[PDB]
Amino acid sequence: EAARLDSELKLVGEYGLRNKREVWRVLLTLSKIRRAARILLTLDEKDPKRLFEGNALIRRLVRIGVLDESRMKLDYVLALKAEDFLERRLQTLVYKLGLAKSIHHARVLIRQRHIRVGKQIVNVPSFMVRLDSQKHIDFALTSPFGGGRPGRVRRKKAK
Amino acid sequence: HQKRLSAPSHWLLDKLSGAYAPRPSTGPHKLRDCMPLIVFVRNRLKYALNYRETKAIMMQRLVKVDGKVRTDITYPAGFMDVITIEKTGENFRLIYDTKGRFTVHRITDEEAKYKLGKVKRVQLGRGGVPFLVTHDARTIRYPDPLIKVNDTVKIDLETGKITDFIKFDTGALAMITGGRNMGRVGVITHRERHDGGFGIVHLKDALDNTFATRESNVFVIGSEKPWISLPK
Amino acid sequence: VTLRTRKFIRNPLLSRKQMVVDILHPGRPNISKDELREKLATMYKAQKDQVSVFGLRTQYGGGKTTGFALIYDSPEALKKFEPRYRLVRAGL
Amino acid sequence: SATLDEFIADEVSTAPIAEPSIGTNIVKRGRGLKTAAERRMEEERREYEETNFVRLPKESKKERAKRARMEGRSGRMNFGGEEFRELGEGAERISRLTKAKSSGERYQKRLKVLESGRGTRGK
Amino acid sequence: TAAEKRLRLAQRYLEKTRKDEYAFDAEEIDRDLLAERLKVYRRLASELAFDKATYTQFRWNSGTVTSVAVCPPYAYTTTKDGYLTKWKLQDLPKKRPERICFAKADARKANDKTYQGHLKAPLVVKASQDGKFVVTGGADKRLVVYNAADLKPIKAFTQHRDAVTGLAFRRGTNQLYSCSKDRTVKVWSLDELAYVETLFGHQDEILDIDALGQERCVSVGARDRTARYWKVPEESQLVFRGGGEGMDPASAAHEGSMDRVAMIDDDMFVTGSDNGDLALWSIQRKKPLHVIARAHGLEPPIKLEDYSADEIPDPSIIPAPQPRGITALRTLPYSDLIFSGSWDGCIRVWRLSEDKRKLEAVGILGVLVRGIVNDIALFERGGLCVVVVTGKEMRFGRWKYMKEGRCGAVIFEVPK
RNA sequence: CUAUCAACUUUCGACGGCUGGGUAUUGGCCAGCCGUGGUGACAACGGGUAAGGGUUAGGGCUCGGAGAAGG
RNA sequence: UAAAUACUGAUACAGGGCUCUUUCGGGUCUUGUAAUUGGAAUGAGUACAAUUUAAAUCCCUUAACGAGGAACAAUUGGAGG
Repeated sequence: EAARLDSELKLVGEYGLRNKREVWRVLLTLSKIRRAARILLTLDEKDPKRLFEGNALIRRLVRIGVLDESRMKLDYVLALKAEDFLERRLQTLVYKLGLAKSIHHARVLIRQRHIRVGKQIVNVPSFMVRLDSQKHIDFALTSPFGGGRPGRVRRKKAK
Repeated sequence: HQKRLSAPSHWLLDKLSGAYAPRPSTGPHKLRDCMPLIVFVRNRLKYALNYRETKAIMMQRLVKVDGKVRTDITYPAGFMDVITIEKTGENFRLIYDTKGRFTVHRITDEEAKYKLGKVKRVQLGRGGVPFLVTHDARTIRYPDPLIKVNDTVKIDLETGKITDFIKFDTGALAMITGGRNMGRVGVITHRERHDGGFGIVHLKDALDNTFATRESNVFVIGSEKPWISLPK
Repeated sequence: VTLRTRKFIRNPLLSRKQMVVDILHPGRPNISKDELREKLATMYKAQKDQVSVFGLRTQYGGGKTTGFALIYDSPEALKKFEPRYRLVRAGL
Repeated sequence: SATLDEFIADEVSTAPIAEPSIGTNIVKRGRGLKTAAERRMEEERREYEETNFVRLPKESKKERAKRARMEGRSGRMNFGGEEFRELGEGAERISRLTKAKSSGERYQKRLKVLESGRGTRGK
Repeated sequence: TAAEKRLRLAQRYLEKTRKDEYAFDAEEIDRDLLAERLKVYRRLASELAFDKATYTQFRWNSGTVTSVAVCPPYAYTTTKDGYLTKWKLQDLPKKRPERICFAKADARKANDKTYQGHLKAPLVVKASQDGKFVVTGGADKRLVVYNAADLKPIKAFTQHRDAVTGLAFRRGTNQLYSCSKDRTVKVWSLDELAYVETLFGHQDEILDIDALGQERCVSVGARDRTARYWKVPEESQLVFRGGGEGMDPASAAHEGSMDRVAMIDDDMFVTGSDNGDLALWSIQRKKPLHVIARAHGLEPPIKLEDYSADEIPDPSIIPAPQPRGITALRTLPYSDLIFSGSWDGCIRVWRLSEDKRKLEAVGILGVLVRGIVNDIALFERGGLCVVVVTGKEMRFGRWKYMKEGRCGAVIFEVPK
């Protein structure tokens, strides 16, 4: 349908994704989380199952940084979306932190091993960066934007 | 050649020693009430790494078990066998814990010299002589004439003679070595006969838990008198 | 080339000193365990011939490398207490 | 009791929980994160290689057949650093635990308002 | 009410989980066999006479002096003109130090290679207790370290990415912990002059770090309100989040940043936050052990003659004054001494309780030392000399310039 | 599981007891002598062939007849 | 299961590009080009070693090479001029 095609094209364009399999992957994990939230809303308030399982779900989503720290209700967990998940991806986080000029530049950098998340370099652009780990995204020490060797085209030109 | 899970739960093996486990060779103590010397050396103490290293320890006269040199690797050493290593100058003793597993205890020569062994049976041997059989299958010729069944004996271990004995008593503290309440150091406070098989004792700990264990599974350790050093 | 020894165990009945070794080459390639046998002569006051090194897995991202080192009291004690494959890898 | 044990450690018990330095629980250049259960296992494998310091075979074909089949019969998923457990029998124990865990000054005012004739009338 | 219901059910589960003279332990006795197979506490809070402290409030030709280290005969100052001056202190059996040497940042040779040393002004300095290494870090993105005697630069580490803000030694060892402005902290092995490990995890820029004899750290970051306790060998952390909470009510400010830190022993430390909060924190607990509020009082309300440009100055409108926060905070290791200095003109000293679970006041020490107290350094004669480093502004930025105050190292000692 | 299985065993003794033989030993296990049994509508017997136990949050884990071409 | 087959500028020149209900009609305002040039980034592969291991391999470390299309050569289907 044209609505599905235009929606998936807006996702693939707005966040520099490769195909629609990544969109369907995110929509599947989002539907799993939202199904768990609906099943926890089935029960009444102050049931211990709903209390502890909903607190676990909300603390998990706030810790992985999707759900905002302001709103912490299970209705907002139902109101979650795939734009929030693709915003929590690593590639859009490199683009928004401004190490790269565009989202396709960010995917290129993460593929050819320039950025690192915390200590180790990250080869995958779909790395779900958590909220505590959002700040420690920077260029690695072996990268010419970080330091070390001046690099490849630089070496061929400076010879 | 049993598997690591089919090995009993009281000589411990981690996720490390392969899927298989050594079987104890036939000897004084039983099969399911046993710690082999290889599990004592390289799986409990970790003075060794491999089977060949354990063999290179055992074959030279460096490990003595109950005061005699034990050469073969899977020699059974179940309960209260003093294990003297002279190059390290240590003597270990095997006791249990409150959960039901084997425990090792480091000690020197003064408590290493004697063994507290529970009498299995008294009889008249050949030559018209009374003899005494312990749980270590030690038979002592010409014993003291009051040492009856279920009494324990301080064996000399340099000559093997009797030195002292502790009587089966309601009011003497005891150690459990079997059953569903295994390894619980407490005091024998009651004993019920049940003639016709399988009599019991009722026993409480130091802090008021009564339970009924069988007179086979009991083991007398001392009235107060901890003649072996239970670990503090 | 920076060395630290953790978990040094005596083992007199097997007559060999057992060390967990954490070596670090930052910026270098790997450590060449025969040259590490040469290095573990003056650190623990021994001959090179009575040292055997195994284990020796390099940590992620260079630098740290965890090896296991055994120093025997004599080369003949090494000869009678070492495995055949470690003796071949050492060269005796 | 899985969701209940994490509520005590983070909200109830006043003891700080060890957090890893950020890049350490990344498996293969980002291909997975090590969940706090899978990380605690990884020290247990490592803490067994300094005791008698013999090396290990990095899994085998018979363990990988088992543990990767455990994903086939479980509803767990690891969206980020955390685990997201299914709401089946793990949710019923939370109800199943909590049910066994739950198992002469007046007279003076009346005489003090019966003495005074009256205050007034309706305004 | 859902939260208190969850608290009730969790406490019930704790009671259920909770629901032995001859008790033994096979695995614990095995750990005992393996371990057998393989810093004194003082209490001198009352043994000193703070009202009888002898002070030298001197100054010299400098912009603003920032930090000091205590090599036991020496002293090491850093000034924003770009000087690091190694100095000799005094003994009693003449009250001003004699400067022996200094080194100046040369920004002309930023292009020129093989020049270890600073390009810009340094910000922090530390000295090894051996007396052979002195390390200093600045905002020139590099941390240099060299010989204490001839003061000639031997190593210029460029591993940090923004700036070096905090710097600390392990006591008795040449292991170095340098926490930076790119929210990281790098531990160095200075015996071989080599970087060993980095440590991430801080949310905002890291303002201070303290160390003790073991291989640990405690580092405070600014606006995340977080002190992280650092287990360096296993590379792990422990988070301690402050969230701090007849006078005007709007003047009570919450914990904005968390500026300074001081490890007093192995089990507890103290943090100083720029809303004037001084909080004792224990490692066994997730909360503050004891927080004391406005540790240097409120600021004076600013004058009407500067706040409003009117022919009538009316006091009907004037904003509520804010607390003068802690600018410097130090301790003696394994002692009961909490030295806290703000821009109030006085240097306060606090102590621990007898149960060491509370902070208590012992009074103002100079009973002024005007300016903004940039730094505190402590030394024991055998009876302690403390130098206090003050200037016209703060350490890292020219936010609050003060025409009052002097660019002075102020050396005072308590003899008892 | 079944009464479209009510009689079954004595049809290689079916139940005893005595005596021996043989077995590592007890024993109708086998041989001599005699006695009258034994089971069954509370489900024997016959028929159908589709041949679990322990470890307990859970899943997991553990244990489980005939032939060597034919007598 | 994860994701390569490219990222980013400047200049020159053209004046059209796109859309629709309603169509010899309406709507919107920056888009191109097989144009000319410049930067960097590099992993597939090649690969000295050391390490791993019974001996090898993989993994982790790793010096040196390794991108301009006419290539280090993206496919499978459908519709139309």
